Amino acid sequence: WVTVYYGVPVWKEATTTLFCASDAKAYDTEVRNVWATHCCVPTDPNPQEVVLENVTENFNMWKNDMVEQMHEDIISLWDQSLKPCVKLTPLCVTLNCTDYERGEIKNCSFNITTSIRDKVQKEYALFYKLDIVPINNSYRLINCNTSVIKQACPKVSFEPIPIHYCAPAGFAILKCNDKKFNGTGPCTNVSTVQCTHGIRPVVSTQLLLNGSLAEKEVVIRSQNFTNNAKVIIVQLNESVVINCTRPNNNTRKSIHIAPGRWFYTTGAIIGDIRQAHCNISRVKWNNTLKQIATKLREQFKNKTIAFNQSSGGDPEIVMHSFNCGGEFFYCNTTQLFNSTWNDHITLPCRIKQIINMWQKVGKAMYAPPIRGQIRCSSNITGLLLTRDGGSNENKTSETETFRPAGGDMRDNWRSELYKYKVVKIEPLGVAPTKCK
Amino acid sequence: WVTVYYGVPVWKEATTTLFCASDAKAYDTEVRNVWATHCCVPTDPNPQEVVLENVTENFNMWKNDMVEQMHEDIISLWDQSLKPCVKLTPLCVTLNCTDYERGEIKNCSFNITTSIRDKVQKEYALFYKLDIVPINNSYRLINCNTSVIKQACPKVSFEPIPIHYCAPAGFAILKCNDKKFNGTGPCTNVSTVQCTHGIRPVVSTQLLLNGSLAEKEVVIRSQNFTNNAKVIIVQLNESVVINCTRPNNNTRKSIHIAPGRWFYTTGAIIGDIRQAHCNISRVKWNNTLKQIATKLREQFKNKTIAFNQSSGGDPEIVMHSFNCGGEFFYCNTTQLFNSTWNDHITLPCRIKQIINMWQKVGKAMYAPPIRGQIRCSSNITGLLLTRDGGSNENKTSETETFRPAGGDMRDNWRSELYKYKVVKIEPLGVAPTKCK
Amino acid sequence: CVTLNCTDYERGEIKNCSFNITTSIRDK
Amino acid sequence: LGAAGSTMGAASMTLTVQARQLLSGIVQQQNNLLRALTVWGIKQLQARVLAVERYLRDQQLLGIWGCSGKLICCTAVPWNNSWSNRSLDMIWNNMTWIEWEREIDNYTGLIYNLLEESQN
Amino acid sequence: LGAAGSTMGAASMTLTVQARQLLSGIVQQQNNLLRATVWGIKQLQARVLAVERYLRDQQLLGIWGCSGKLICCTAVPWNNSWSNRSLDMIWNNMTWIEWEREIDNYTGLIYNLLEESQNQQEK
Amino acid sequence: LGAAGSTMGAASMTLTVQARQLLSGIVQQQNNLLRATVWGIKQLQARVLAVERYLRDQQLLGIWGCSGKLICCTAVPWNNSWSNRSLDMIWNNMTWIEWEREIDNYTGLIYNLLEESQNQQEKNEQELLELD
Ligand SMILES: *[C@@H]1O[C@H](CO)[C@@H](O[C@@H]2O[C@H](CO)[C@@H](O[C@@H]3O[C@H](CO[C@H]4O[C@H](CO[C@H]5O[C@H](CO)[C@@H](O)[C@H](O)[C@@H]5O)[C@@H](O)[C@H](O[C@H]5O[C@H](CO)[C@@H](O)[C@H](O)[C@@H]5O)[C@@H]4O)[C@@H](O)[C@H](O[C@H]4O[C@H](CO)[C@@H](O)[C@H](O)[C@@H]4O)[C@@H]3O)[C@H](O)[C@H]2NC(C)=O)[C@H](O)[C@H]1NC(C)=O
Ligand SMILES: *[C@@H]1O[C@H](CO)[C@@H](O[C@@H]2O[C@H](CO)[C@@H](O[C@@H]3O[C@H](CO[C@H]4O[C@H](CO[C@H]5O[C@H](CO)[C@@H](O)[C@H](O)[C@@H]5O)[C@@H](O)[C@H](O[C@H]5O[C@H](CO)[C@@H](O)[C@H](O)[C@@H]5O)[C@@H]4O)[C@@H](O)[C@H](O[C@H]4O[C@H](CO)[C@@H](O)[C@H](O)[C@@H]4O)[C@@H]3O)[C@H](O)[C@H]2NC(C)=O)[C@H](O)[C@H]1NC(C)=O
Ligand SMILES: *[C@@H]1O[C@H](CO)[C@@H](O[C@@H]2O[C@H](CO)[C@@H](O[C@@H]3O[C@H](CO)[C@@H](O)[C@H](O)[C@@H]3O)[C@H](O)[C@H]2NC(C)=O)[C@H](O)[C@H]1NC(C)=O
Ligand SMILES: *[C@@H]1O[C@H](CO)[C@@H](O[C@@H]2O[C@H](CO)[C@@H](O)[C@H](O)[C@H]2NC(C)=O)[C@H](O)[C@H]1NC(C)=O
Ligand SMILES: *[C@@H]1O[C@H](CO)[C@@H](O[C@@H]2O[C@H](CO)[C@@H](O)[C@H](O)[C@H]2NC(C)=O)[C@H](O)[C@H]1NC(C)=O
Ligand SMILES: *[C@@H]1O[C@H](CO)[C@@H](O)[C@H](O)[C@H]1NC(C)=O
Ligand SMILES: *[C@@H]1O[C@H](CO)[C@@H](O)[C@H](O)[C@H]1NC(C)=O
Ligand SMILES: *[C@@H]1O[C@H](CO)[C@@H](O)[C@H](O)[C@H]1NC(C)=O
Ligand SMILES: *[C@@H]1O[C@H](CO)[C@@H](O)[C@H](O)[C@H]1NC(C)=O
Ligand SMILES: *[C@@H]1O[C@H](CO)[C@@H](O)[C@H](O)[C@H]1NC(C)=O
Ligand SMILES: *[C@@H]1O[C@H](CO)[C@@H](O)[C@H](O)[C@H]1NC(C)=O
Ligand SMILES: *[C@@H]1O[C@H](CO)[C@@H](O)[C@H](O)[C@H]1NC(C)=O
Ligand SMILES: *[C@@H]1O[C@H](CO)[C@@H](O)[C@H](O)[C@H]1NC(C)=O
Ligand SMILES: *[C@@H]1O[C@H](CO)[C@@H](O)[C@H](O)[C@H]1NC(C)=O
Ligand SMILES: *[C@@H]1O[C@H](CO)[C@@H](O)[C@H](O)[C@H]1NC(C)=O
Ligand SMILES: *[C@@H]1O[C@H](CO)[C@@H](O)[C@H](O)[C@H]1NC(C)=O
Ligand SMILES: *[C@@H]1O[C@H](CO)[C@@H](O)[C@H](O)[C@H]1NC(C)=O
Ligand SMILES: *[C@@H]1O[C@H](CO)[C@@H](O)[C@H](O)[C@H]1NC(C)=O
Ligand SMILES: *[C@@H]1O[C@H](CO)[C@@H](O)[C@H](O)[C@H]1NC(C)=O
Repeated sequence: WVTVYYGVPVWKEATTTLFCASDAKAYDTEVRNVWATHCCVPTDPNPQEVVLENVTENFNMWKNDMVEQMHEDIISLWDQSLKPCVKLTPLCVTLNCTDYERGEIKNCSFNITTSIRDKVQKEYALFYKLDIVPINNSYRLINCNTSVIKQACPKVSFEPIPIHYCAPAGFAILKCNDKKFNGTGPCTNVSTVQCTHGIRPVVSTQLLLNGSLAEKEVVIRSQNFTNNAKVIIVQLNESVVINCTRPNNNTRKSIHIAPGRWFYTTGAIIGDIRQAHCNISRVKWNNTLKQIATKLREQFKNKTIAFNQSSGGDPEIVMHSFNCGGEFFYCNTTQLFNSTWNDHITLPCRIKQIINMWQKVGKAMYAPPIRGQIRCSSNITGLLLTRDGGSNENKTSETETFRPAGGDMRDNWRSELYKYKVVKIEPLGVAPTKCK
Repeated sequence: WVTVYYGVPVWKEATTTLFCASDAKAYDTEVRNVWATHCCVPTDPNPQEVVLENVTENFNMWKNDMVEQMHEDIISLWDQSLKPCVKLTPLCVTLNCTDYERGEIKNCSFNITTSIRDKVQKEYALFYKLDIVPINNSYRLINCNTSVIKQACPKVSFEPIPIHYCAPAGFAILKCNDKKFNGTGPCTNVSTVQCTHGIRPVVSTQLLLNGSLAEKEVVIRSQNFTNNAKVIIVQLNESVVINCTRPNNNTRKSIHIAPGRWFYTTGAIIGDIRQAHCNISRVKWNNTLKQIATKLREQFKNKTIAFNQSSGGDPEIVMHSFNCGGEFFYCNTTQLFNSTWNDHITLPCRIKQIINMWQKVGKAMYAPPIRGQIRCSSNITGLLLTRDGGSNENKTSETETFRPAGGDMRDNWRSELYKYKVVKIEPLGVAPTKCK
Repeated sequence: CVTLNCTDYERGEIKNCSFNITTSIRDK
Repeated sequence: LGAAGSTMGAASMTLTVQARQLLSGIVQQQNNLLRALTVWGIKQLQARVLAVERYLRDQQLLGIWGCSGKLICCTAVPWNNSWSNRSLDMIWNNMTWIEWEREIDNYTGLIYNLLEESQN
Repeated sequence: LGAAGSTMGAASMTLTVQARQLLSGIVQQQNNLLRATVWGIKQLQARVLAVERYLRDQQLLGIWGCSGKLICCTAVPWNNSWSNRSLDMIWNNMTWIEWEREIDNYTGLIYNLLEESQNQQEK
Repeated sequence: LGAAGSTMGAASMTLTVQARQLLSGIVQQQNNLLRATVWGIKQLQARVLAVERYLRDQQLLGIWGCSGKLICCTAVPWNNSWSNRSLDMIWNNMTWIEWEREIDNYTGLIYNLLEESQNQQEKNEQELLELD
């Protein structure tokens, strides 16, 4: 006989709209963080976790929809933030550029026509080489030919903050606490939580910054280790500390581009010109690669491993591309990953102001100067690597060569968010009994 | 013993949306007036009202959130209505003016934005002196140095209609249906209504037009008489009729300035040129003075009462800002507020087309001209007055002085919404008894 | 939305028009 | 929402009517039928969703107390005079009923679950 | 809200207490009032669906004649074609998750039978 | 879905099982079909309206004491000034539609009487009975 039971502890897989949560920092410095929609609820103090005894669940990081949701949420926020900011199309006029290490910074003069009086106003600004394209040595800004360039708004910070994702009511998040989970498969010691740990939405292309660490060992995860087209996510158990700076003592200039809007550029640089170099401890870096190679030897045929440099000619793939303060650094990492494992480090960088962020082509973002001497530091917590594989040669190599890889920027989140799965609760069902 | 009941008539302060209302007047071609966009069904004839016996409530009008809601509704509606209209920035170019009532009307020549087809064309338009700023006879529009000036759409009416506010389910509007209520505290004949009476969203600085009339006699309703930095909102008995004219026969020109962008301006004045003016006649407002006499004891003890002049120096505050048609009048109120008491007349008017509405610096509205010969009349129902603050004297003055003052548009509506308070209903609660 | 200079190619069913481009990128 | 007797409707006379309970979950339907532009539309829709949500929350609480089918529900909970008391004649002849809120919101705020969990 | 891996017997014992927490409200007290353009529309959609789920469960239980109750004995016999297992093993070897999956393909049928048999009660 | 060309008496003989199909239709099935500002905001508004209408009907059955009932009898007498017809004309000659139209003008009176008596005067009587 059928008996109906309501309040039954059963869940099924589901995908839903997720909620944010954040610390109520309330800085109130008249600078809003772009993450202004992150405060839909304060971070729950004393969050709980309940272990479910004898529950086995299948987790799949490669198909994880929370990763896909995070991507949509970050893009949406960026577009909303930049939407109302000043267009820089009045600056697509022909530039007359001369030098100010040689040729890295150029002094460009131009005729701007949007001055209120509707008569030409001569103006000048300093620009970094990466934003200037040749077109007799005349120049134009690199993205004017294809898209609208907008200036990021003053008083909006884009500093990453920890953000916790929370289940909507009626849903729950299951967390995988198994050790050496690795991927695509059963996990024991599954617990239920309301909110995830905080994840800092830090964007980079090669070396993952300010993430979580593996608890016991370096862990290497991949959807498929024989499919040479897949990205291998490597999580470290110790952070490698990286420092970086852009020492030029920049002084900012402001151009009256439109009645209600100002355009900001570097006006002049005081003192000497130096490269925006980064500093990695040699010992920690070398030991980290040693450990990665060891774990790769266990995963792959136990043969010699080598790490090689970036491939391709695309700056967003070949260089690190991290956001430090208000600047975009494009650091040369070929200094790293130049060794074979068979058993300070200075990285030069460039500064670029016009960014094809998220590889969209409708618009580009412009980064204003931040008055010189910018210093930051961060934790290297993991790497995005690919194996080169190769053509079907007749056993011509006993060494597996790996290289830094980048693009997509989804693994930046997947590497931490993979422990979480979303399910829905459907507390209604029936069972046999002795009845009417 | 605890007994729970679910139809308990209690309430708490709350805020919400108040829907909208209109009288469902036919749109009459043109466009629906912007206020007619409030597509809510007119409050049913004979709206419901219930008198609540024994009810005491504190109707503190100075903290009435309906005033803020009406404020937001007007700002928002105006921006949505002006948003898609023609931008006039191509007209910020230098003009050559020939000065044709003391040079108030200028004939100004355009050198640049003169033709839609490519041509070095010359063009002319007439302007009022108040909107023209000197830069031999070289002039520009007054707000171009800082703002974006848009033309209001020539087809759109912003003419006020009465609007009623209504409560959402779960809410009620409590009406202070009492006599001579002073703006705060109890008024123990409270009725509940489904909606308010209609209020026209008229904005007119110093003299409030088309409001409700005082019942029985004049009331003062200040927030605090001993606080010098306060507005006194006076509601008048009966009413005063004012007749405003701009006695000039115009013509219209339409200049194609940019593709699809037409500038609507004044062509020529037919017949003689005459100064705009408003007529008030032999108004004896001595009963206002007697209400002051009642409150005179608080306002520096018993003193002579004077209203000798409007000051502060800013025409937006100093002059009466009046909306007659599609055009705005600035009238000198010095001829009304000149006399002192022991215890036809005309206001010359100026005409202005570029309006810095609500001090939203960076934006301004251009009012295209009317066809010609505008005459209108309106009812003076109340005044916004301030008292000169007390000076650092030896208490020797025998006279107190009041002046027309204002500019904060919310005080225009505090005068009508003072009778209403919004509360939410909380039907669930308990009381002690003796049962199971 | 600029002036066209049309020369054609029933006769002038299809208009062959010389067009001055409002410049899209370089403002030249 | 006539609220006749909202103040001093004895207290017991208020209870002979309880007719305003049919407004918060119903008048909204009438308002929507009369109506039958995101600047006003989203806010108005949010108001409708909230009115429903508030209604349901009260119904859920009455359900937990075992009062969902009643307009008047006597529960097996003694009144606690340490929170507030006066004679029953004053309570039943002179309604305000706000003096009880700080204390009751915690007393019955907790008891609704304790009562049902330990009911039998 | 644990014991997910426990047997049906163990989990349904005192189902009511567990159920009161699950059913304290979908959102408990409107997300315990803690939470009291595109972001807005997505959240309205989420809130509306939560309301619909609540009402659908209550409506279905009401149709089946189960109201104010969590556990209801109905007029529909168990058909061994849905499942033919010992009563004891489903209750003391199987968990609720395993059970719901085991008869997932009979959900529509059982529910439809319950509506017809429970509606035909004179009323 | 129904018939309604039938008389009140005949139509209602199956109300026990016709009801609980109409009820079901309000919440179930359509909402599975729909699992997929032109066709955006409008669908959200449609969902909200359906919920509001549903709750109104349930609230009235509740206020009148017909909780979970399809057919319920209460203490309010029929006022013979309304449809002053024999019982047979009402039940066997007239259809439900015709009937609702004839007494549409008394709906407010009927509903107010039902609220005053059922679960109102009746519950004050129950509070008194439970005093012991
Ligand atoms: C990139 O930049 C960073 C700076 O931003 C720079 O960081 C330095 O890195 C080195 C190498 O890792 C660190 O050196 C180690 O320090 C260990 C001790 O750390 C503690 O004590 C420090 C001493 O100062 C305290 O005590 C004195 C005396 O009483 C007092 O005056 C001081 O005011 C202070 O109280 C202290 O500074 C340090 O605190 C920093 O670090 C913590 C943790 O990150 C942080 O929370 C703090 O806010 C602060 O930044 C901490 O309290 C020491 O044990 C260790 O010794 C090893 O070697 C010896 C042999 O020589 C072995 O015997 C031993 O077992 C260890 O193996 C070593 O000396 C240094 O402290 C960092 N400096 C700073 C300011 O953080 C990176 O190097 C830069 N990288 C590159 C590539 O350039
Ligand atoms: C601003 O402009 C307005 C015009 O827009 C102007 O208004 C006039 O103001 C004066 C002074 O206050 C008013 O004069 C008073 O009129 C009283 C009589 O009113 C009645 O009769 C009027 C005339 O009747 C003739 O026309 C009608 C037409 O239909 C005909 O049947 C009659 O047989 C007769 O031939 C009539 O117009 C008036 O109508 C009202 O309703 C209409 C509705 O549409 C409205 O449009 C009107 O404006 C008006 O409200 C009504 O039927 C008269 O009793 C009164 O005299 C006594 O009081 C004075 C007080 O000072 C004492 O001194 C005197 O001894 C008496 O005791 C006085 O004569 C005049 O009626 C107004 N309207 C018009 C059109 O002229 C404002 O003054 C201007 N203000 C300024 C500052 O400039
Ligand atoms: C890189 O990784 C290291 C190691 O996890 C991070 O160090 C940690 O920094 C936090 C914040 O300063 C320390 O927490 C504080 O500890 C003190 C007690 O000493 C307490 O009073 C404070 O309230 C707070 O809890 C934490 O102890 C420290 N961890 C260790 C092992 O020392 C470092 O911050 C990371 N770098 C970046 C850029 O994220
Ligand atoms: C308050 O409301 C009551 C009705 O609810 C008004 O009527 C009197 O109420 C008192 C107290 O219960 C009775 O003793 C009288 O007999 C009632 N009057 C009549 C004619 O029956 C009361 O007047 C109202 N008070 C105020 C100040 O408004
Ligand atoms: C100014 O006030 C007058 C008088 O109150 C308004 O005119 C009349 O108002 C009474 C109500 O007091 C109505 O019964 C009449 O039908 C109204 N007559 C007309 C012609 O409107 C008048 O509308 C107010 N406003 C203006 C601009 O005059
Ligand atoms: C259940 O838990 C026990 C104790 O940890 C363990 O020995 C057993 O293998 C688990 N069974 C399953 C199916 O997970
Ligand atoms: C560019 O600038 C140099 C001076 O730095 C000047 O001599 C040259 O004529 C300029 N060229 C143009 C095209 O303006
Ligand atoms: C003109 O072109 C020649 C050849 O490329 C180059 O050397 C010279 O510097 C150019 N002129 C300028 C002003 O750059
Ligand atoms: C399961 O996760 C909890 C998290 O608090 C941890 O304390 C416990 O040791 C873990 N158990 C196993 C077997 O991993
Ligand atoms: C990381 O893993 C290696 C290899 O197992 C181990 O030697 C090292 O101590 C671990 N690091 C930390 C910080 O535990
Ligand atoms: C750039 O060149 C211009 C001349 O065209 C000069 O006036 C200006 O000072 C130079 N900028 C800097 C920062 O030296
Ligand atoms: C790093 O510098 C070397 C210098 O020899 C250069 O060959 C290499 O292409 C640079 N890499 C990147 C990513 O710029
Ligand atoms: C990287 O590839 C080049 C290919 O020419 C090879 O010569 C070099 O030795 C490789 N380096 C490492 C570390 O494998
Ligand atoms: C301004 O207009 C007068 C008209 O008499 C003309 O003589 C004068 O040359 C004009 N000035 C300019 C700068 O166009
Ligand atoms: C301004 O004056 C000139 C003559 O100097 C005349 O041709 C022109 O039409 C006038 N413009 C306007 C707007 O009246
Ligand atoms: C220009 O105008 C000024 C008055 O503002 C006058 O004094 C001056 O003489 C005029 N100049 C010419 C050339 O007309
Ligand atoms: C209360 O308001 C009503 C409706 O306007 C009025 O008829 C009644 O006289 C007022 N009562 C008192 C005491 O003012
Ligand atoms: C008004 O009175 C002040 C003194 O309080 C005096 O200075 C001013 O000149 C007077 N203005 C007029 C128009 O009488
Ligand atoms: C259109 O006219 C241009 C000259 O303006 C000519 O070069 C072109 O070939 C013509 N197009 C066609 C299809 O004939």
